[PDB]
Amino acid sequence: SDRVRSLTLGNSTITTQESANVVVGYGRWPEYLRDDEATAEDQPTQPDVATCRFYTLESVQWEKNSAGWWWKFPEALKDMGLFGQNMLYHYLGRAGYTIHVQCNASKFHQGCLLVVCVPEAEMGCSQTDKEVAAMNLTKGEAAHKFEPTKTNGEHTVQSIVCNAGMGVGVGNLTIYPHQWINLRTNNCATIVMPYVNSVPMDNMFRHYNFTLMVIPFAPLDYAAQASEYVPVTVTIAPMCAEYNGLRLAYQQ
Amino acid sequence: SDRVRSLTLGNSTITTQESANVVVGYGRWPEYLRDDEATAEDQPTQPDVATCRFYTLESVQWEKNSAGWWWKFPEALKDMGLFGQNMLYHYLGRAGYTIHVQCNASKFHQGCLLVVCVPEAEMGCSQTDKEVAAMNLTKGEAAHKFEPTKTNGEHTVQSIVCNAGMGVGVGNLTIYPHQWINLRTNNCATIVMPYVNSVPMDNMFRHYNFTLMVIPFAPLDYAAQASEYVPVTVTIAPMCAEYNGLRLAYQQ
Amino acid sequence: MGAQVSTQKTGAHETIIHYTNINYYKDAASNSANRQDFTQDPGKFTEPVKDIMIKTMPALN
Amino acid sequence: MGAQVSTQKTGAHETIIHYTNINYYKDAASNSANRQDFTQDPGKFTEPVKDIMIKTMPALN
Amino acid sequence: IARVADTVASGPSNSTSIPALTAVETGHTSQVEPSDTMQTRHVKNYHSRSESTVENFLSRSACVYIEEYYTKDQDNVNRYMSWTINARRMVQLRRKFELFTYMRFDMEITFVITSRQLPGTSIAQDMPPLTHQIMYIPPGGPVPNSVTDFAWQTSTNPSIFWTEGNAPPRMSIPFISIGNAYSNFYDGWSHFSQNGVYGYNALNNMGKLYARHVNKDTPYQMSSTIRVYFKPKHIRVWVPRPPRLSPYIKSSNVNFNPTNLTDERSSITYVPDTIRP
Amino acid sequence: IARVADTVASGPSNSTSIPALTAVETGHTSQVEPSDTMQTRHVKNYHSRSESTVENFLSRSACVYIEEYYTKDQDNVNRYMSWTINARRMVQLRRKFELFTYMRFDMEITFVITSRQLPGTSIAQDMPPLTHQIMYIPPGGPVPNSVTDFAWQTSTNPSIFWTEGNAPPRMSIPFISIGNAYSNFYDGWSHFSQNGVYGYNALNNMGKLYARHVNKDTPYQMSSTIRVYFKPKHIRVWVPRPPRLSPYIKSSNVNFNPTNLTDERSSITYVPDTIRP
Amino acid sequence: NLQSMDAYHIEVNTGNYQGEKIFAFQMQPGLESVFKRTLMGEILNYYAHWSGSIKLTFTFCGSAMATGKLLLAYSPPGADVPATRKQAMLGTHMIWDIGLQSSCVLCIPWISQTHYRLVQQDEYTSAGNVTCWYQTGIVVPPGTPNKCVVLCFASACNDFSVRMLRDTPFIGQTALLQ
Ligand SMILES: CCCCCCCCCCCC(=O)O
Ligand SMILES: CCCCCCCCCCCC(=O)O
Repeated sequence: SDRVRSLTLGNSTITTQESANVVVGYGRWPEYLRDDEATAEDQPTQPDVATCRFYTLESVQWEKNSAGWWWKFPEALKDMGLFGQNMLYHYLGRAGYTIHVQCNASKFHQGCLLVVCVPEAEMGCSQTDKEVAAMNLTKGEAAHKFEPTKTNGEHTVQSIVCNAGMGVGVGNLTIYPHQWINLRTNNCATIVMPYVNSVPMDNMFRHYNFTLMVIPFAPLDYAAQASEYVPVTVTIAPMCAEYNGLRLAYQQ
Repeated sequence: SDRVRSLTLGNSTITTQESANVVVGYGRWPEYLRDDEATAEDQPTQPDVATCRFYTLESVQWEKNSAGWWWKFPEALKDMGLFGQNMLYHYLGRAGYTIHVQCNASKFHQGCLLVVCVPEAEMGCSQTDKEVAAMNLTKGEAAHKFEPTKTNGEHTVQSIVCNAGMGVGVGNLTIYPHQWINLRTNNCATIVMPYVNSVPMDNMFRHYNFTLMVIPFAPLDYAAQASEYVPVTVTIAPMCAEYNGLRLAYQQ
Repeated sequence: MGAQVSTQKTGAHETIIHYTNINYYKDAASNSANRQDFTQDPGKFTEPVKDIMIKTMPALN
Repeated sequence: MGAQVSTQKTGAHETIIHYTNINYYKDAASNSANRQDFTQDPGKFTEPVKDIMIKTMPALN
Repeated sequence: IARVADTVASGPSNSTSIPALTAVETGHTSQVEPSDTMQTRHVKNYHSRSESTVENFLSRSACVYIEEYYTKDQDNVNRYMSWTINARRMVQLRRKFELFTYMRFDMEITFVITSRQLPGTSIAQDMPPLTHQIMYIPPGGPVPNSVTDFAWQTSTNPSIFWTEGNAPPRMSIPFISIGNAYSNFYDGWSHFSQNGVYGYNALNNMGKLYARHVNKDTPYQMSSTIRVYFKPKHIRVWVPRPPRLSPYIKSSNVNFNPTNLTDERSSITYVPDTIRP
Repeated sequence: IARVADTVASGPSNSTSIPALTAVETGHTSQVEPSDTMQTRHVKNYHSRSESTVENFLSRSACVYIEEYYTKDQDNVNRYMSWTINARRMVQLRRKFELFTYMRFDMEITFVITSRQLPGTSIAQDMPPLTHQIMYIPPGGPVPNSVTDFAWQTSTNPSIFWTEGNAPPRMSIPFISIGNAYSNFYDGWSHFSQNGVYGYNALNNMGKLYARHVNKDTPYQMSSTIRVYFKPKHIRVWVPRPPRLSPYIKSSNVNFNPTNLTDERSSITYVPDTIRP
Repeated sequence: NLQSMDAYHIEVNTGNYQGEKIFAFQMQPGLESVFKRTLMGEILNYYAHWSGSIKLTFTFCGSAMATGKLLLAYSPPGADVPATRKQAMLGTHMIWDIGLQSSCVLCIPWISQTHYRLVQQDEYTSAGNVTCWYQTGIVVPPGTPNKCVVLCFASACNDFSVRMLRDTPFIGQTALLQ
């Protein structure tokens, strides 16, 4: 049975009895930087099991009127164990990441989520005449959510779902590494993202390599007396984490 | 010329033009824990260059009436870059350390220090009827100093030099890995300490593996108009740092 | 038996000086002390230097 | 005699460790305990199943 | 030889292998190890289960009985000892034996006999060393009714004569049981009509053991206390079982009082804070 | 085998060889010998350092404890002994062990038990030989609260039964430490918050040892004194250190009073004139 | 519950319970009241030293329609007990997904400084703690219980071993039985 699967990274292990295979980035699997592609001359540090493990973020509640959510990495993991510590003390970073979104219900509930990883998910502002604030793009492990209607915020992100806050069609986000969580068949979604960037390495605070978006295309629904609380938890584990440029920790 | 020497660990490098060879612990050189001597089953983390580098502690001033100083490791390095971060997040630790005490003067100054590394330097209390407080044993990179006379503190350490705060003779401390800093010939002292303990690994906050003591046997002296400020700086770099038992950081 | 003959320590009539031994107990902790292990290596404490120092030469140069 | 040399249990000075034994009595009940019989087979209690179960596989399918 | 399993070095994982998932309903105990649910390093484990052996576990002299008998014939004091051999009157050893349903082994029996002189105003004596006699009487043999009974002739019954001061008397015995193994538990009766005796006493019968002073008489009253010790060797055990939870009440049956499964605590989430800088 | 170095015959000298000159700053102990700083004759030295061996040095029975326990239950006198095993209450042996930081070895334990009869006006007795019982209780085992506690059943705890007059009881024990070596010094705490117990007592825990008279009671009060002796064998020692200078104050820590480095004298040039014809 | 089957019951409910700790306890196979009496711990009490890993098997006894994900974490000695799921998640954890496979094993690796530990564990030979949280939650269909029982099983691994023979402190008497 390919339904059941097990994931093991570091001192963490995830279990599943209702998965749907595993999407591996753009056909590639996380790998350390090679010598014929490196730029930083200093010998990198590789904490390995210390940083490459499963980090669970704050759960989110899926409601009949939920429009979606989104996280930005590696920023969202700035306060996660040693992975966040290396981000502070190092100028350059490089990691893989294994996204694992969980969400279970019952054979009597219905709904369908879209777990996607969007590289360089540059987003727009609510007020097209102004700019956006980092605080409105990503706020730690705290998820930002999409709205079923237009936003008005000064420096807020245009959370209107239909445009995914990028000025595009949500139905075309399938062009990015993704999976769906169709409650009647699924229970979770896993995506192994390889380091994608136009540079061997990059800062992890200044640059948001990719954005994880969970947009429901099939509204959550159910009958009376059926558990109304359906949470959606996101777990991610860095892979082949390398760091360069060691210096005094950065004051957030 | 064996006078000049260079040390390179991580992104740090020390230079010397007036050293006196290098003492290597008890004939042994730092090495990672072997499989036939390990106990912790989990795969350890080895930050390498991230934690194994030269960490300089607060300098100290050598005065004509100075009685001595002492530091306790790895405790003293609890707030040093990533080496301190791994101490917080891990239950077990293991490291080598390369002690390098600097202290220069001139051909017109005189004095002689005793740089020693005392394993399990269990110390006594000022008031033999009471106990000592961790706060009085080691206080971060801040050095505790020996006194030329008896102490009286409630839970203070018997800082009287002649007994080195251990109830022994200071003249016999030469039985521990050491070197002297005879200003007329020296300029610094280096000691490579191998992991010494009755256990493969151990906690780094609860246990003070060894104590570094700098006791002057030849009082600092000089003539008029001769620089009166003679500082003594201590630099130490972990070696073969291994960590086990990853968990939530420990609140100091 | 599993007898093991060893050499005795010099007597006051030197310059058949051997004894026999057999362990009767199953635990090695029951055996007698090892008063005849003469190993040495002062180097650890007397010469723990990284660079070999030749006696007939200057310590520093 | 009918001496029988066996191996002693590791001592606190490891990494002549053998003892000799001879039975003097005619009844086997007189002999010393068998403190060196190290047999094991937890299967009886931990895996008393009729169908072998492979760890890396589902218990039921 | 009796070494423990080593831990294979394990790395990352991502497959359909589910060693962590199982089903206890099968009555099968999971055979998982750390390397199956995380990244582990190679470790040459030299530990040994040599002291966990049923032999090393049960082969240790443990007291099983104790009685006192006097020298002079004053009042209604027993001048000799009588005992229906069994190991159900000493909770310690009894609890170990009861970890298994059936047992088979030879046994080393040691006796610790000590004497004393009862208090008094004028008790100046000079009694020679006291010699004792321990006689085993297998089921059916004639039992002595006095410290001068003909039964003490020990014509064929095994007996020991020991004088104080010397090392405590000892002697080994084979596997007496008429069955293929000693039975610690017998969920049955002695009579076919399902009545009479129930349990251990229904079938076990190792006979009796008597003791006395071979000395004729003492000027002033004195007493001795004999302690019997059992040390099974060449052991064999079958069918392990839940250790005794409720305190032992009777030495003839398994009666007990409803005992707690274990000690209590604040709540299921209670864990004492031992870190307080 | 453990022979000492011989002295090579040396003659005049006049070169750039400087064996006498060095620099202690390196932390290197001069390896010079008489033949390097003078003219010496050849000498076949047969001396041996056979008695300087750590084995021959520490392998000698040394008293580590001593307590007294009475027979009769009069007043508030302890009728049994209790002791939290350790060798920090006897300065002699404690000072030797503390010459090294870590130790590993098996050990031979001997007990010297002696009794007596307390003074009195009318104490005419005739007590038989006194039998004693020494029981070792590893950390966690049940502790007896009386000379008749069930704990003395010695079901699995090692115990010795000895009667006065015979040779002092003895028995060997392996390397108990849960660590790879016994620790004489522990510059750390018992709690992670850097508090609680500090030093030896923070980690060492060899359990307890109890003793008592197996004799029921004595007409008149009597007492016994047990002396425990330790004799390490199959020794291994690491990290040597400065011998104890200040007298021992507590047996739980290294507290001390500022002690003199050594005895005094008239002046640095003082040397007693022992030649006075 | 010291004398009822509820002592073994580990309830789990439907609805929001984020941030709530389902249960927790220390890792003292022979001293902890939770393990003290299990077959495993019951044996350790005849010894003073122990070493090896432990297998904590959890079985969901709810209905076949109930679903959910629990986070079984284990934190080695050194820091305070995880007060939040994030803190617990930083340690050795196992995310159990309830499904056809009823049971799930949380193997507690032997991560000690010394080779052995005392059954009569003190702070020095501390083993750590085990806390359980809600990874997601327990969703259930209409007409189905909202509270479910989760049984816990404990046993030693192939790397476990005892060492110091001693008497168990769970049995005694005041006089010869009759
Ligand atoms: C010569 C003395 C004979 C004593 C016989 C003792 C037999 C002990 C049998 C114990 C049976 C059991 O424990 O189930
Ligand atoms: C059966 C008696 C057991 C006694 C155990 C004694 C162990 C002594 C250990 C001494 C430790 C030390 O000196 O650092």
